[PDB]
Amino acid sequence: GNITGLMQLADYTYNKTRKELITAELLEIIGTMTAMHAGKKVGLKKTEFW
Amino acid sequence: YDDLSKQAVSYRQISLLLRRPPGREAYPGDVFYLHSRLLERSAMMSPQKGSGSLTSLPIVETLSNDVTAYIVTNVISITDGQIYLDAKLFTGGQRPAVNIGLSVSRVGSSAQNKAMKKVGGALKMLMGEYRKMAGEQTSG
Amino acid sequence: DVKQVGYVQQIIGAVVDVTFTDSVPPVLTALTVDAKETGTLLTMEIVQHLDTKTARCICMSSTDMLRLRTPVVNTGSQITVPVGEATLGRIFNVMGDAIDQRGPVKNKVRWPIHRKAPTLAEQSGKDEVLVTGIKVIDLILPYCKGGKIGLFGGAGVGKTVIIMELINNVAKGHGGYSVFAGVGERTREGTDLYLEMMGSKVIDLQGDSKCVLVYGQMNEPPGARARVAQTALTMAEYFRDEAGQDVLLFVDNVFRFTQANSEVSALLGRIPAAVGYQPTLAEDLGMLQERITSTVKGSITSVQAVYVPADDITDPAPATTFSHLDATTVLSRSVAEAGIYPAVEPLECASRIMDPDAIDVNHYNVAMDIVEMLTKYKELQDIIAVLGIDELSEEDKLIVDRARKVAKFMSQPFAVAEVFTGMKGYYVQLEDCVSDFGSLLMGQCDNIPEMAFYMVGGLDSVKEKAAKMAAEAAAMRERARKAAEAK
Amino acid sequence: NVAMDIVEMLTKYKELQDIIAVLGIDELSEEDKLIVDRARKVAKFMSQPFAVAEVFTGMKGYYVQLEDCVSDFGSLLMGQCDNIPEMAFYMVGGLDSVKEKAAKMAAEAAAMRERARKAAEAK
Ligand SMILES: COCCOCCOCCOc1ccc(C(C)(C)CC(C)(C)C)cc1
Repeated sequence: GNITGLMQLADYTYNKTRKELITAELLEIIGTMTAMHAGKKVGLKKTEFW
Repeated sequence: YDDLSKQAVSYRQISLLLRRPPGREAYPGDVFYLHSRLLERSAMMSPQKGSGSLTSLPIVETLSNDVTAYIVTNVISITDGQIYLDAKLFTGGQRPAVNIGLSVSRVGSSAQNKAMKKVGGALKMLMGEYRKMAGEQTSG
Repeated sequence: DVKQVGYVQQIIGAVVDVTFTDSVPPVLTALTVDAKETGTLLTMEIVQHLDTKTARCICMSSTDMLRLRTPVVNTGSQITVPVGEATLGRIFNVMGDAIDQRGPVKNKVRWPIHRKAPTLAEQSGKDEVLVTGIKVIDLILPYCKGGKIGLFGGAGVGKTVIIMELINNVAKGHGGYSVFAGVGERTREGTDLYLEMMGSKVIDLQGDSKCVLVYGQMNEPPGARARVAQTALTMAEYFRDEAGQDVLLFVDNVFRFTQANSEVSALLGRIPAAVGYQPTLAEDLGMLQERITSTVKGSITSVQAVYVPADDITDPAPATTFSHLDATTVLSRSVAEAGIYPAVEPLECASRIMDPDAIDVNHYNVAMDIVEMLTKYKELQDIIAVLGIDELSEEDKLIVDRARKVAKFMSQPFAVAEVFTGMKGYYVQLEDCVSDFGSLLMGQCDNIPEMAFYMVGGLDSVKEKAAKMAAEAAAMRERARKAAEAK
Repeated sequence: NVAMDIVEMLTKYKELQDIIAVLGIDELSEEDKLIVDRARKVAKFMSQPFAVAEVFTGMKGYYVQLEDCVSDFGSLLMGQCDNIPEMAFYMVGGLDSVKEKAAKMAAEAAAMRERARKAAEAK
């Protein structure tokens, strides 16, 4: 019974940490893609206004 | 409020669709302000203002009896107390499934009627003993 | 009157953008381009406006060989799907184009796919019970009308036979048709499920079929699979509203309904909130579920298979799904190998309508007593394997007998498999079932042996089997006595 | 020096939690379970009431002076007080308050036995 009580917490924290590691890697990639979007410039948009 | 945990998901949509910088558990970071704007509006007003009131019983969903979630602790960091219902007891027939150890009311002693204050003292002591005497034996 | 035309301006995977010269159509509006260009018909639904004349549209088929600035026809509305009696005994993709090769479908009207949910006034707060006819379900897990149900089963647990029987019973008991939704279904299982509906006559091609089928397959992009359950549910809202009756809605794994929308949100570029599921998780899932509700005019019940990745309930897809469910029909290989069919494990199951405020009192007290009994039997089962049945008191061994009787009595046959295995099926009512379990609980039927309750339905039916068993054994004695006495 | 030894004792008690949580205190050497029975006492003694939290612990708050904080730990560290049970240290301040509480518990516990004797004789 005790070992099971430990096993659920171990499985729980394993999956908690698994999911948080996934989320973190995503936000790293999105941070980089976003920073590059800031690095890229805007164009001109030349057209007739009159 | 049934419930705040589902409010944060909607605000998370609005932030992420606006590409606001996320944070812990996908949330932006100003999700604490989101609830503090709301739950500070609850108050027992002063006699200068009418001595009215606005009590707020918010509801928040845990996951596998985990108060270490970000939103749960954002809200425990705001509320004037805590009521913790356990699925172990709800499955075990006890309903309402209040866990008295993990539950607390930080202010209600002043408001508790004296008739109930004394009975509560007796039962608090009794349950403090029951909580220990039930576990120490462990069927010994 | 004329029709609107637009021009493509970029293609990135499934995503496509469509310039116009006038007001852009609404969101979720379908945009068709003729089959001469791509080689096949092609539909794309607007998702996301980019400017006053551009309209990002997700594509449901392969956009290969699609040139740039091709003409694009505005349908005038969103994906109009078939509806009616003609829909039955057929299969339809997301667009309502039949894929079973069985000629056209003779429908009168054709309804859109993204219907708004029922208003609060259309609802019916009165929680009702769906008489499934399966006593195992009805006793412990009353399927609430207009409710969401969970079905947990892998391979070889009678999942197919259950859903087939549900179709049959709801077709005769409640007089209501059904509908299946294969979201991310393996295309092999489409054949293995469409052909089982021919041997079981759930799809009587030369007669009256009962279920509609909707297969959004894995070979289809996520823009299609995400829009499948809306199709299968639109088929059901016709039967709810116009026919004015009750309906089932079987949903192959909702996990694959969630994944597909995650993929759409990725392609659109939306930042994934969590583990990788879209930020609009509960919205896209709830827009579906909130249409699955009871009404003043009918009901749509939904038996939903759910996959739990890594057996973790905390993942947002299961966790958000569970917040909508009402009952959990768990299936286990263990009980199946022990001869029980349907392979339901009642203790790990659960329901929401189990409350005398909802159901009658007798149905509740009897069921709770069975749960107490079988729970105690599990504990005593942990003792018998250790100590032995002779260790138990006289009071305990009685419930060790009755719990075995109950568990064997849960085993029910099925008219679906009546041709395969040969044995008849039994549609057992609700109230009769409660009196049966109340007899087995009050001890007024204890002299009956255990195996008589195996694979039967109703207390009035087992007694024929008990008499048959006694007569058979008496004939074996009368055979042995005279075969031994003659010599 | 006292604090160094207290922290050391708890560093050992923490390592033994991984066993006690699994097997039990009965599977530990006599030396080990003495350290367990003593570290539990230190941890329960670390607890004390505050005048602010009187609403919760239901007790008046104590103010433990520094010089009286060390002699108590030193006595509890040198084994100078092992006859006292574990629960007499819970929510008190100063070992004098302990010995008062231990008297209270001994009195109540014995009174239950004389009371149960009368409840048994009358029964
Ligand atoms: C009080 O009434 C409650 C009725 O609830 C109906 C909805 O229940 C939601 C189902 O929740 C669960 C919880 C756990 C599980 C387990 C852990 C058993 C699934 C498992 C073993 C596959 C991981 C499955 C479903």
